[PDB]
Amino acid sequence: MRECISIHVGQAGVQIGNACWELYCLEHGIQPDGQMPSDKTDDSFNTFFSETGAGKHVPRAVFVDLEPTVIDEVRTGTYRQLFHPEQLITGKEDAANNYARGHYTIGKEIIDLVLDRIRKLADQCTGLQGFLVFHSFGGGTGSGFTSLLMERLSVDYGKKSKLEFSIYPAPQVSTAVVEPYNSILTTHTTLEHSDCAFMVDNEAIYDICRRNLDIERPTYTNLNRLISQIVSSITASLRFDGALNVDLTEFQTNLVPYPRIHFPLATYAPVISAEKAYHEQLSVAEITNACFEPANQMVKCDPRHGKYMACCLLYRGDVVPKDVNAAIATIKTKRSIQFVDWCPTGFKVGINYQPPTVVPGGDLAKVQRAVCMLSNTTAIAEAWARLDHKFDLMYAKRAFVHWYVGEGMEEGEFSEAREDMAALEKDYEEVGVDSV
Amino acid sequence: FRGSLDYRPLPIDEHRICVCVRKRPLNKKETQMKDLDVITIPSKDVVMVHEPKQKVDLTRYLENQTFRFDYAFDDSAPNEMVYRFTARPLVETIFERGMATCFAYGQTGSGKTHTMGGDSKGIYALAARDVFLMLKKPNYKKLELQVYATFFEIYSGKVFDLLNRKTKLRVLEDGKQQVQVVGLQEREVKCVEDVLKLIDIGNSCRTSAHSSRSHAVFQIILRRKGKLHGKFSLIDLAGNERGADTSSADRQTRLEGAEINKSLLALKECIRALGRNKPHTPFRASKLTQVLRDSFIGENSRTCMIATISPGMASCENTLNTLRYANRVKE
Amino acid sequence: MREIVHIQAGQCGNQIGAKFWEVISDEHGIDPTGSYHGDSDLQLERINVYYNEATGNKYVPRAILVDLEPGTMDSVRSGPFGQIFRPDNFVFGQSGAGNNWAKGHYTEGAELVDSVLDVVRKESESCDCLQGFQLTHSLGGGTGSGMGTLLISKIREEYPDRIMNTFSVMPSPKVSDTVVEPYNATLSVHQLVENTDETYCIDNEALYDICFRTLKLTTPTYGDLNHLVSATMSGVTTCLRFPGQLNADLRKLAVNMVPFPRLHFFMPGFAPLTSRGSQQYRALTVPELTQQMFDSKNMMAACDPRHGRYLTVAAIFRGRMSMKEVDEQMLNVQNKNSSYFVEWIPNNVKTAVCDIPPRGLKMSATFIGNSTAIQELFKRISEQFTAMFRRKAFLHWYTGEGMDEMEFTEAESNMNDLVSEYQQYQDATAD
Ligand SMILES: Nc1nc2c(ncn2[C@@H]2O[C@H](COP(=O)(O)OP(=O)(O)OP(=O)(O)O)[C@@H](O)[C@H]2O)c(=O)[nH]1
Ligand SMILES: Nc1ncnc2c1ncn2[C@@H]1O[C@H](COP(=O)(O)OP(=O)(O)NP(=O)(O)O)[C@@H](O)[C@H]1O
Ligand SMILES: Nc1nc2c(ncn2[C@@H]2O[C@H](COP(=O)(O)OP(=O)(O)O)[C@@H](O)[C@H]2O)c(=O)[nH]1
Ligand SMILES: [Mg+2]
Ligand SMILES: [Mg+2]
Repeated sequence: MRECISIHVGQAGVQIGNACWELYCLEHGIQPDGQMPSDKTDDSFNTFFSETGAGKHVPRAVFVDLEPTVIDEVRTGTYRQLFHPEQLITGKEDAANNYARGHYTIGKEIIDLVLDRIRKLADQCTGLQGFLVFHSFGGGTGSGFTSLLMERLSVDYGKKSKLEFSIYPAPQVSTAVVEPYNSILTTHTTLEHSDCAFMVDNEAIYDICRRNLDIERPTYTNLNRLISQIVSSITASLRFDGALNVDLTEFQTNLVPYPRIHFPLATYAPVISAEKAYHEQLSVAEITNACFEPANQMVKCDPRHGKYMACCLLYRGDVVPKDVNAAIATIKTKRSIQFVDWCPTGFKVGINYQPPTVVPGGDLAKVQRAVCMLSNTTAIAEAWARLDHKFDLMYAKRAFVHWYVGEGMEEGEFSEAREDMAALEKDYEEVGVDSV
Repeated sequence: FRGSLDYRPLPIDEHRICVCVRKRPLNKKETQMKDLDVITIPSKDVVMVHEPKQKVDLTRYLENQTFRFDYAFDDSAPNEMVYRFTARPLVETIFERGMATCFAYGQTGSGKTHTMGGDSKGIYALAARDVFLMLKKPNYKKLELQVYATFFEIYSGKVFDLLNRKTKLRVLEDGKQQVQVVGLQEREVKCVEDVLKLIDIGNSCRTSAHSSRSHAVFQIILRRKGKLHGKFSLIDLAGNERGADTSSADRQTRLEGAEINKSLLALKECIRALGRNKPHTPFRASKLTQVLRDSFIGENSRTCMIATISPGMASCENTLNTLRYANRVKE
Repeated sequence: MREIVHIQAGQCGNQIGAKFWEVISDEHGIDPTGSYHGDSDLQLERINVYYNEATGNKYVPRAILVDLEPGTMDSVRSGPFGQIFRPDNFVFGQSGAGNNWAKGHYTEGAELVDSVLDVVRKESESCDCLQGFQLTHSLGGGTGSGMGTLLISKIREEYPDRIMNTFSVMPSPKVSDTVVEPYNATLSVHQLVENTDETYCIDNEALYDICFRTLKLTTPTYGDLNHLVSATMSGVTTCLRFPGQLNADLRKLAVNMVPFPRLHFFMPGFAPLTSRGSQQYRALTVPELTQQMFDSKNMMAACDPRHGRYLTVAAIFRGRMSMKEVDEQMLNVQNKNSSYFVEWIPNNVKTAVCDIPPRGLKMSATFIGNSTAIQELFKRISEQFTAMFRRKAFLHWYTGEGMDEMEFTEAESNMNDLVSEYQQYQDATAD
């Protein structure tokens, strides 16, 4: 095929991974036992799933958490049969919200079977594109073991692509004070390897389920379901194949103008309560309008005071090319949308024709046509500066550093990673300058 | 770059510490796998780093950090030369009722042990020999000073005496005054080849991946009427090791490296504490700080830092941290 | 990280260990004899954190009980849930310390220490993912302080990568008979600052004050306090006996709590306040719960936090209430008193909620506070101590038992630098 391989690390990455493959099975039509009614035991979905012998369609995913409580739910849940059991790899002592225990002490002893098993998945394929890594920016497991894991995947698989799905931490459900440290570290070490990192502000997801779903204290469940829906919008152009959708690797090329500038703000269109019923479907024009409201955004930032460098729209459901073009006309000049003087102000659109299947009892009101926009804007730097502030107070007094150094790492790695962060911010500046 | 330069030379300032830096040359490993030399020294006063940077747009450029110091030793000068300006003008101190010291700060592979522990013409041996050549001199013998020496290691956050074959020693304070290294065997010497003997007692009694894995303190003590008069310490520390350089796991090697970087962290925060004066400098943070307390804030104390740095591009991160703290030292 | 091995020694320490195992053996649903008599399975998802399993529905408390006084063990057998303790785990000396630190550290405790280390050994040889070690004791006496600190040192040098947690109590001339206590205290601190990870501080002065002013008990008995401490213990162990994302294991617990390696002295506090066997008809709400458990009238150590600043806090609420109400009152206390929090550490207060409430309450709230005001507790002792070591009273006890005498002024310089460390991070703005 043109296969892919998903990887899910840490509490967040594993739970959100379960929501993701949940939705994958729903949309593509598979029951928790791994059987499909329509297939013949080389299709658009045979990139994310492999066929066994008895038509037991099985994912191409490796799950890892250093403390097996979060993966044991997989082997007790409805999909315990779905998985090849050898790729539900678990440790013993959780990294304890400590990056250095991921990157050095704990991860070293497990990485080798992690990659013998990822190997066991890669030998199944005939032409693998890249790996999809799902992890959190916060917890020790997902930061450390992903930084190292990528440092290894770049050795064993240099030619291949590597797409990050990253979970910016929200103070409301933050389970640690040292979240800035972990985030800055794993961004620093992961940058030169990863090709494209989709960022998810947990704060933003919380606000979404505060407004449009009207949940007062949304559980981790609600958030994982919503994020899963968005990820399904992004991957849908990989998992289906009409004459009107192009590869995510086709317009990945257009989203990343510079090697270090590979963070596309995402935006997802209709988000409405299934409880708060009585609803008129939205036109292509209305959801294309919503794709520019900071409410329906993924990261907490403000693109109106920032410049654009690209724009992608992945529509799914009922969409005619002319509807898209007209909506794009209504949006083009009527708004204060700005491009850098070195970039064509063009849009590429992936029309996928499968509707958005929501969740049984999933408080996502099912809809007929949706759009997910990937905008590579310079205002995303906000989310970095929100980090480097919460950082540069603590690191100003070196508070909490003694743990990370106490599990192997030096101090100078901090001043280096931070200096590199400020460098990245000044790069998101240098993008904005013009010429004459 | 490199050549096509160096017209201007060095007119410095008044310091509170003799801060100096040594550059070691590349070896067979960094040359076979052709690493690059990114440190140059044109005058005995200027350390230049050629930080290889890259703009956002992949245009390679050079961030040319310049670091003036007390003295800059390049990739040639032997232990003699380093001793002559780092430790030698410090022998004067201890004879004149003084308490001097000497640092070996750098990264693992920068050459601290080779400058202190030789191979065996190290600054231990050389400083001792200049102690016993001046004690011959007429106006120094007219003091009848009895010479002693100690040699002990901090490892795993505890103190062991190398002359007394790895015996555990406590560390106490009491009445301010001094930090009393309780239990320390203090061996009397009266000639240079006594000192060489104690030296190769400790150098081989040390814990040892063929590198000095413990903090070495080598004292040369003076006692007139038995009461303390002089104390010159010579210190070979472990280097600040990366962590990003993965040791081959090992249950005790990670203990060692972690404790090393934690002691060096405490020391480092005490540097950045004195540089701006926090009225509570955190010296009771680690055993190492608890020691160097009087090496810094002693009443009649002098001291010297011999910094060491590798010249390879791979080391440049470490190198810049070491030089940056050596700059924040010069006060 | 799962298994936690628990140990109690000294009069006070054994006592409070008993009260602990009482309230938590009821909350987990274990009967006095040792069979599961619960209702909800919420009490068994993380039961393995404090009990080994003898096959046959026998929950053996992974615990060890020690004393140099041969008596003590009697108070165990009369402990209503005391038969559940494993036979081998009873290791009791027969000399007795009599309020002497050096007798417990360099003398007789030096003899029984290796007897305890073997039972600890065979306790760790049967643990899947051994978390760390959790101890209970007292500081003003003889056995607990000394033998405790020695034990911590040897465990530390045999288990360096396991968390070191200690629940220590304080002497004060309001409950302590003798006055050899401002010595054993400073010694114990000298070892704790250098060998432990976490440390919870309980002041006898605070428990007397609460028993007299609030509970109106003019004549405070010695169990009236053990009640008050066991409650707090259940409150701060909730995060380790029940499931939840926040404060899962002890490593995580110290991570969001320990900004600097030495500063690790907490000031627990509980709301509401009750006497023994007296339930709450007008059981407390939420704004009074959080408005009390951050005031000083419910704290467990004689330290007014309003004088200092909070470094970190971990609030825990138990029962069934509203989540939004919880987090809202938390941040309300935070920002209406942002003048009491180091603004250079943000997101510093972490609050979780557990379903099962404590016994006798329907809604409760525990407090854990690493404040800069804790130095007031250490400026008091270094005053009862510098006023007795400048006079050298009773020094033939310790010094005449193999102790250095300067291992005292060592502890005075150590604690008098610690005080300067808590005062350091009290006025450092985010410049
Ligand atoms: N959206 C979402 N975020 C999560 C979830 N679980 C954890 N997080 C985020 O992750 C951060 C904490 O890291 P975790 O992922 O829980 O920790 P971990 O990866 O299991 O690593 P350890 O805790 O050391 O085992 C918090 O700030 C949360 O916001 C989840 O299920 N969904
Ligand atoms: N001036 C010099 N010229 C040539 N080689 C040198 C010089 N100084 C040091 N070296 C080399 O540096 C190597 C490492 O020395 P050493 O001081 O033991 O490393 P280190 O800095 O001590 N690492 P560590 O043991 O953790 O302290 C020696 O084997 C020498 O070959
Ligand atoms: N709250 C409380 N304090 C106690 C108890 N027993 C002793 N103490 C205190 O602990 C100090 C030392 O007493 P003791 O426990 O007999 O000494 P130790 O066992 O050798 O540590 C005294 O000052 C008492 O105030 C107790 O049961 N409860
Ligand atoms: Mg985990
Ligand atoms: Mg060395």
